[PDB]
Amino acid sequence: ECYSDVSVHEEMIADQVRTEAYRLGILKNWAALRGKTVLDVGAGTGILSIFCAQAGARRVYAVEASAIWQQAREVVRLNGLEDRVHVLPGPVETVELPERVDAIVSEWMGYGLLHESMLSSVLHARTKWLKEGGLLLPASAELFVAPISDQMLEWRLGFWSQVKQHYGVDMSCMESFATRCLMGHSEIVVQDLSGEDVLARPQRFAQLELARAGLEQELEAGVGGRFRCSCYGSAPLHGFAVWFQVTFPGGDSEKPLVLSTSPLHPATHWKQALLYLNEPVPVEQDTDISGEITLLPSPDNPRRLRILLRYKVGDHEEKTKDFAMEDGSENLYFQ
Amino acid sequence: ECYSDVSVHEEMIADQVRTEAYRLGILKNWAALRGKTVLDVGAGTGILSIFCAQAGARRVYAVEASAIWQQAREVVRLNGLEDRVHVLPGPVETVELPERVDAIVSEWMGYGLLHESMLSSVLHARTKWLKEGGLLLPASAELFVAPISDQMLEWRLGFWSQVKQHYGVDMSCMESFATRCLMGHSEIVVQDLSGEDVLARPQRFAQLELARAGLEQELEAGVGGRFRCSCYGSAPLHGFAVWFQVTFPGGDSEKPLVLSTSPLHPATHWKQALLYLNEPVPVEQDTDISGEITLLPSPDNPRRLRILLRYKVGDHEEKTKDFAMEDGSENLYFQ
Ligand SMILES: [Ca+2]
Ligand SMILES: [Ca+2]
Repeated sequence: ECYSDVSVHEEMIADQVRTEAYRLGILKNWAALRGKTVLDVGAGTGILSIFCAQAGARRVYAVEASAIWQQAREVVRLNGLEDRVHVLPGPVETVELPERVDAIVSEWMGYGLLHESMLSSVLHARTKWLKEGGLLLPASAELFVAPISDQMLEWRLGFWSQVKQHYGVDMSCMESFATRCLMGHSEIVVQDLSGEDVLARPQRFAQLELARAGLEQELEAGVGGRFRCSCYGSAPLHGFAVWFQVTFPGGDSEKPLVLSTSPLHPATHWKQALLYLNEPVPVEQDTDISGEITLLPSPDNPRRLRILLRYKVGDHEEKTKDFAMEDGSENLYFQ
Repeated sequence: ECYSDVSVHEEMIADQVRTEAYRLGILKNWAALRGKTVLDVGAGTGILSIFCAQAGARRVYAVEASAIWQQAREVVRLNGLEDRVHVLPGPVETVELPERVDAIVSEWMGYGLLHESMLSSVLHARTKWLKEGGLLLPASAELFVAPISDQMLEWRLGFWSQVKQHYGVDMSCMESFATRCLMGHSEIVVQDLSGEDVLARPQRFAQLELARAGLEQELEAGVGGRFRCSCYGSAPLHGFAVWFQVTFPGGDSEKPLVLSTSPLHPATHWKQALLYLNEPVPVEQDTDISGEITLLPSPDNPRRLRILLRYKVGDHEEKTKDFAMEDGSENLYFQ
């Protein structure tokens, strides 16, 4: 039977930004991996564990709790690596490896970075299995926020005011209703934007070094920060977009590899996480926007992402909106 | 609160094939509508009831059971037709009109024509409210089936055999798994195709004249027919596509207007209904394919579409596959 959704896995590998960033980021670290052992947390179809072997790792432990672990084992064997790469079913928290490892690799990032991510699992595996001084791939993550005028949203809202010119029936009254429906909710919306949509310079509001003491406690407390920016020009402000990048150490190239999900960079399967205001706000060149954004666990469920937004536009009063990912949203690691 | 999904309604009106076919089909029938009364079954946002008034109807009763009926009333008033077009909430089976009507107009077609359609409601309204000899817009529907080699599916299945050439990891073992996942189910798949995908001449297998005696009983019994065709050339056969057209009488133009959902015609929001075999079947030029297809009500739920397929490819034995629309599929009239 088909428990995993094959279409999620093909979208992962069809994401050439993601796949080549990992391939090259792993290869950059040849000197550290050469003849060493690796734990791949959440190995999926196995492609990253095989990249590690191809980068010269001696042994790779590919741990995967989903149904797809079976396919990973077949992929490993098909590439003649069954000797070197061992696929282990189940959560990393209770697997037993025969040895501690020199490195951990993982595709752990969720939508919004921290929705249904495997970061907690990576941190647990680091604590339990990673040797002193060991390597983490990627090693860090950064979080960004920017105000947006979503041109696609603008088009959908204004579309009702356009019906008269195409069919001779005025439907501009439908715009209020469309606004309430499309913006008057507190759901985090996963959608891809372009640079067209970015309304002011993006602001880094958090940085996470995976090896650093205290990170798991920070995750429970909330990952966030204040921000301030000035709008590029006149537009309807629709809200904010959140995205991330992760960085692979450069190894002997001394050039880190950055995998970005910015709308100013090539699209990826993570898209961006959109936080819409209840309705559009007109802004102008040099309109000031400040606030604070915090990524939080939900109370019911720590891997359900909550985002608490405080914002102030120009002279308006500061407002707050508390967002969360919907129950029925798209899945990556927990299908 | 937002009970209706505004995005379904914008997709309807953004379907320029659908919207202009109704606009023009209604206008073709000016002589029959001039000064007459109309019942619009499932009026939605109201655009079709307003088209009817613009085509010269004296009075239009716009009946709509969904939440959107409120917006339809505002649209009517905004166009200054509140005198002539009356919006009536609730199902047509229990509305009371002050008079029988000269015509019925309705956008009743569902996915696959008969998934979650309003045809039954249109037939009930005809019986109860349409005058002797009255007009139905559209007046008839035709059902088509064709064998397909879905190039998009072909690409997704073969993608795993392509990974080696892009990333140097052989993942061709994933193709079997992908096939079982994407084809080894009995779900009707709503997806848009192009003529590229059509593997033999399409075959009309049913025709429904809405005014004809016995239609509602035929719906309960199953709407279907046998078919036979010869493949255009060498391809993997993935299954069959079902689509429909409806026809508006021509009025004094003597040229009926056909609204088609064929993949050889401009795309529409109805797309096509795809019936995949459990795995691909190679065929060649002049490979014979015959069988029978029946659109049926589901036992649990008469507006849940079931499709019973019998087929024989070339010299292979005749096979059967019993499909139905998934609980979690997309909605049009019943949101
Ligand atoms: Ca989920
Ligand atoms: Ca449904």
